[PDB]
Amino acid sequence: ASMDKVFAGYAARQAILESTETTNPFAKGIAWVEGELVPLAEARIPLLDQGFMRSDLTYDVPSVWDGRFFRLDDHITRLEASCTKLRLRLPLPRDQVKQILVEMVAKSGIRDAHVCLIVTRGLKGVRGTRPEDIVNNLYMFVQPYVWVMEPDMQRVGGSAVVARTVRRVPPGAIDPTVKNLQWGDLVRGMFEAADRGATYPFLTDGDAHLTEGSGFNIVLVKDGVLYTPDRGVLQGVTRKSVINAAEAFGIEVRVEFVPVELAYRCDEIFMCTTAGGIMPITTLDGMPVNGGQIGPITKKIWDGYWAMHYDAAYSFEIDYN
Amino acid sequence: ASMDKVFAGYAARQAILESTETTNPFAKGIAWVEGELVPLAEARIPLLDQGFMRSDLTYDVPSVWDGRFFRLDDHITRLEASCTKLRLRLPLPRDQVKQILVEMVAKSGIRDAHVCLIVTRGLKGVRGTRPEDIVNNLYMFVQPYVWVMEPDMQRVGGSAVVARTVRRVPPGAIDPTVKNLQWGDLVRGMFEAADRGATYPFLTDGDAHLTEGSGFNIVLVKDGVLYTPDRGVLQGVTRKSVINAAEAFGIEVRVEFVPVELAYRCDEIFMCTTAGGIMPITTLDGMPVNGGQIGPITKKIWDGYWAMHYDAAYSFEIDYN
Repeated sequence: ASMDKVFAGYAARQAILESTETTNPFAKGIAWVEGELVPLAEARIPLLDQGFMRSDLTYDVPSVWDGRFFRLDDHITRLEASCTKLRLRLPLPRDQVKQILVEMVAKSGIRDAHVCLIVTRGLKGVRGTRPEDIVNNLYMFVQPYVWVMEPDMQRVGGSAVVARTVRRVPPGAIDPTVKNLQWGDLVRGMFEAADRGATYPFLTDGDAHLTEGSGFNIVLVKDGVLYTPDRGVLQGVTRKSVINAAEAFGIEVRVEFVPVELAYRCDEIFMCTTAGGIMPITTLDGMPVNGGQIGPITKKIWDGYWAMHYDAAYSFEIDYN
Repeated sequence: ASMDKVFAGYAARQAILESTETTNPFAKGIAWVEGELVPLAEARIPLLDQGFMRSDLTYDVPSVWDGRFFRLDDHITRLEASCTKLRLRLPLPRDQVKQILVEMVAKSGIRDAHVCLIVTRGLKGVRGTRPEDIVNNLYMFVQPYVWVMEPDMQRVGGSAVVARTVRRVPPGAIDPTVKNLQWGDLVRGMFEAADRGATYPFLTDGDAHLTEGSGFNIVLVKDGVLYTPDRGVLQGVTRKSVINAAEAFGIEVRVEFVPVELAYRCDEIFMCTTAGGIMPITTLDGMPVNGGQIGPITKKIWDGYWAMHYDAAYSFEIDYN
């Protein structure tokens, strides 16, 4: 139903944005460093920031679609929860943060965007420093919307592998409910998928069950029911939205341990993430997924997810003036 | 034997270094960014460097002691091996890198230094980018020598706990032989140690065997034999030096699986790392280690390690001009 209109609207807005790149220095993105706004490519951070020297940070990425922020409060709440888990504190009041983000989006002119917030430990690390001398740092940026699966590929589905050379970092080492930039396993998964002639890695928990991939959650569909891992993964806002849509449609969702074998016996597969939305998978380990076409439940969820971007309960319009 | 002389020499050189800070802007450290040398506190990197945005990097840290580089070639070789494991290439030829590092140390005037080299994926990530479009980035810096255990604590020994709230990232998720800045588990360990009234965390593999801690390897001594984990840890150059010293002294070193129980029954414990050297642990989980005094084999290894800093087989003198 909705792919043609959603993608044609994006293409039209994107053509306007691209036409402005020689006159609007923020059309390729804008960043906030130390209270100053700069073109994204020009943004620089201290080499000794502990977000670099120990990846001692969390981040979150709400999005803007067609000039409407999508579930912004959910993302800021998750960022605050991640900060609490790491003993960080968002460095400005949350209402001020939201005001800055809206200002940045409006100044950029970007209708479709990813809006990244990063909170780091600061210039002084946990080791040795008296806890009262720790001052956490905040970096924020707006960039043109990033696609983990491009629109043309979403029309046919992508190719995934269950990774065999790497598995997901377990929660008792690094908590995956804290969105983080320690991607060592996820980068290994991306290289493995490419080495195997595929694009997307699905990582196991190291114990014969599925977790997530390189920046996305995994959903399996079998006999009219959605299955998605509970433990070992980020609790995605896209996944939350999939659950809202499934509930509205009367489709059961099981958020539980998902055995690896189910990926080989299921009727449909899709990935979900803010950077791309609902991303069908139609080849797994080199084999068609149940015939190789995008499935009917995936299509219903796809349309429902994008409709939520216009529902006032999940989105709001930004004033670009 | 050697602690007084080693630490008095360092204290004397530190007083000289501090006296140069008002006339040498590099005396507090110097960094190399994009071929330019800048005072360390002023060094900045692009916000979108994938070393920041995905911790997609490796690093290595040779040191200078009393104006002598210690095992520099071993560290550059390990950096190149880590780069190979991550599909990264050191940006400059290794002989040019060494010449730059010596130049930077000389300009700083620092005689006791840590010298950090970082190789990142660059401005374009693994995902999506044509492999030929990837250009890796190099950052280097010299800083005054950093102590994981300060000199006066090395005199009496430190307190450790076997961590119970976190375990080490396993090798099939992130390879710990690649020195890396993805410290999520190690930072959790440091907070746990502090919460439990100790200074250092020892992390298990979760499977009842010891690995390493927050920036150091772990050595247990029992009945005249040293034991240190093989799998799950960085193959430290300090640990290598401990092995060289032990072999010279006729002390057996077993690099093998070390059950957690051995830490509670052993005669001595020490940590080892380039940022501090040989670091005795005299309480574990609140209990004195075999009486709570620094042990005789620890002291022999301590003295042997520092002697190797003046042996031409392991070191060379920098010309500071």
